[PDB]
Amino acid sequence: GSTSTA
Repeated sequence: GSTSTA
C-alpha cells in the first residue's frame, strides 16, 4: 500500500 499527498 502507498499514500502520498502534496
